[PDB]
Amino acid sequence: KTGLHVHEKIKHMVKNYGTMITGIPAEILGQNEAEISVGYVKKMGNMKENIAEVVRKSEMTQPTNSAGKASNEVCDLLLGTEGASEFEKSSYQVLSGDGSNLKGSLPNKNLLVRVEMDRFNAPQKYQKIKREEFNPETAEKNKIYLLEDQLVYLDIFGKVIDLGQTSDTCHRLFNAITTPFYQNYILYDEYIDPEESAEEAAMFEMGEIVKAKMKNIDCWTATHSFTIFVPESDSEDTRTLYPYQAYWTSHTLQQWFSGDKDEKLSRLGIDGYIEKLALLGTTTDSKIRSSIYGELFSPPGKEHVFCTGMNEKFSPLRVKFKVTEVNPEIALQNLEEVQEFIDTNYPGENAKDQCELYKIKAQEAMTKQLEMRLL
Amino acid sequence: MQIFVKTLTGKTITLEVEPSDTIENVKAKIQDKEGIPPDQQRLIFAGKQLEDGRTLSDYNIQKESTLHLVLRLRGC
Amino acid sequence: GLPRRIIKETQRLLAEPVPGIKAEPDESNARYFHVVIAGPQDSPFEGGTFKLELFLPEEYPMAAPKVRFMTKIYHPNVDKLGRICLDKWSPALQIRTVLLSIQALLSAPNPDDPLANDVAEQWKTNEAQAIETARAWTRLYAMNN
Repeated sequence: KTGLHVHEKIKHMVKNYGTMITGIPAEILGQNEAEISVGYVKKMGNMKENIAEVVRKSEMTQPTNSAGKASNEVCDLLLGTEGASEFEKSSYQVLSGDGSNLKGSLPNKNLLVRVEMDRFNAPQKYQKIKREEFNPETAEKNKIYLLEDQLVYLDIFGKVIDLGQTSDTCHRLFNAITTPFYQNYILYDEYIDPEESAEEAAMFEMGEIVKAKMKNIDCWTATHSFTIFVPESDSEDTRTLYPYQAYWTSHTLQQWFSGDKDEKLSRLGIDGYIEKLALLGTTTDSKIRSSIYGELFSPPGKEHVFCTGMNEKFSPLRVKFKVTEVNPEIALQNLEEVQEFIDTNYPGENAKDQCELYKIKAQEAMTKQLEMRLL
Repeated sequence: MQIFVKTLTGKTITLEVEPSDTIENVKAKIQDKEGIPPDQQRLIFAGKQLEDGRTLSDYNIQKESTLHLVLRLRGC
Repeated sequence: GLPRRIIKETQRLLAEPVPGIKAEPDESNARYFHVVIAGPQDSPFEGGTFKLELFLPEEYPMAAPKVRFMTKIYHPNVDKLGRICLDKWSPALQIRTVLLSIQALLSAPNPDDPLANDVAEQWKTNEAQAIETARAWTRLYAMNN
C-alpha cells in the first residue's frame, strides 16, 4: 500500500465518476438544484413542460470547477474528515523567493501540500467627491476618493482607509483637478505630464501618494487554490509530485486528470516545479508572470493563451503553502468507501452507466420537488 | 446578525455579518471557513446573482436569510 | 469632442498595430473602430479574414470597449449576433488588449467548462465535426470579403 497507489486510485475514480466522488446522494443534488432553479421556471404556457425545460438544461451532476472546493475534496479523501479539519487549522507560510522553505518541507514521506495564491488588487480609479455626497456603504469599492479635506481609500469591505494627507494638501489637489472628464477618472494615466499643467501635476502627485500608501495596505485577495501530492519514493532522485486542481473559469479536476496535466507537470521534477512556482511570486515582468501562470495552472493545451491580452497577469502574486503527512491506508479506505457508496446506490457494469443512473435519479428528484411547488 | 449559506451538496454554514457588509466581505468569511478563494465563488439570493461591488443591503438580505453558494461557474 | 486618452491611444494603435490585426477609426464618429483579424496559423480559421466592430463608450477607459463580429464565425464563444463571451476590465487595459484576446480565442477555440451554449456543446462532444464546420465557414464568409 504505497502513496503512489493513492495517487492512481483518486485519479482513476475522479476520471471515472466526476462529481460522484463526493458521495452525495443524487436526490439531494436534485432537490437543492430544484430550490435554486425554481425562479427560472417560465410560468406562461404549459407548466409541466416548462419545468422539464429547466431540468433538461441542468448542470447539477457536472463537477465543481471551484479550485477551493476541489482542494477540499482532495484533503477529505487523503486525510479523512477529521484530518482535513485539523489541516485547515494549520497556518499558511509565504513561499520564499527561491522556494527553499517548501523544498525543505518534503522529507521523503507521503505528504500533501495545500496552496493558496493571492493577487494584490490595488485601486486603479479615483474620484473627486464632496464629503456630503460620499456614502461609503453605497459608493464604488476599491477606489480612491479625493475630498476637499481628506484623501481616503474605500477598501473592498466598505471601510474608509485614511491615506495620511492633510487638509491643506487635499484642498490643493481637489482644487487643481478641474477638467470635467478628470473628476471621476483613473490613477496612473500614461499621458499625464506633470510639467504641462497644474492639473496633471496634481494628478501625478496623487498617484504617487496612493502608490506609496498602498504598498502597506492589505489588498491581497485569494485568487487560486490547489494541492500537490508528493508520494514516498525509493531513491532521493526518484521522488516526484502531482498537482491537483480545478479552475473557476476553465476546468474541473476530472478534466485536469483526463488531460494528464498532473503527470506532465510531475515530469518537471520537484525542484523544477518549485522553481517556477517561486518565480511566479517574485518576478516583476508581467509577461514572465503570465507564461508561468499559464504553464502551471492552465487546462492542458491552453498554456500559451491562458494569460494573454485581457488575462495578462499585471498584478503581484504571492504563493502560500502548508504541508501535512498522508496515511495511504486511510486514503485508500476513504476511496474504497466512496466506491462502496457508488456500487451500492448506483449500480452498473461500468463507470459510464453508473453516472447516467446517478444523473437520472438526480433529474427526477429535481422534477419531483419543482412540481411539488409549481403544479 | 446571522445569515445562512447553503450549497448544492446540502451543507449549510452560519456567517456573522452586518446588513452593510459587502459581498466581498461575505466571500472572505466563506474563505475563512471553507478555504475557497473569493475569486472562485458565486453567491445567489432568491434566484438573483450577488455582484462583488455591492452589499447585502442592496439585495434586502436581512437577519437569518439564506444565501446559496454556487461552486460551478456556468456562463454563456 | 474626444478625451485625450482616446486620441493618443488611437495614434499608438496605428503607429504600432497589433500583429495579425488591422483596426481603423470611423470617419464620422471616432469612437467606432473597424477591425480585421487574420485567422491564426494551425487553427480551424487559418486563411480567413474576420471583420469586427468596436465602440468606446463615454466611460472609457473606466469601462470596457464594446465588440461585435461582422463576418459569420463558427465559434463556441461567439453567438448569432456577433456578441463575444469575455467583469475583469481594468483601466490599464486598452483596445489592443481586447483585440489580442479575441485573436487568442481563434488560436484555441476549444470551449471552457463554464460555457454552456450548444455551439460549445457540439464542440465538446464531436470536436472533429465542429472543427470542419469552422473550417467550412471560414472559406464561405471570410475568404473573399
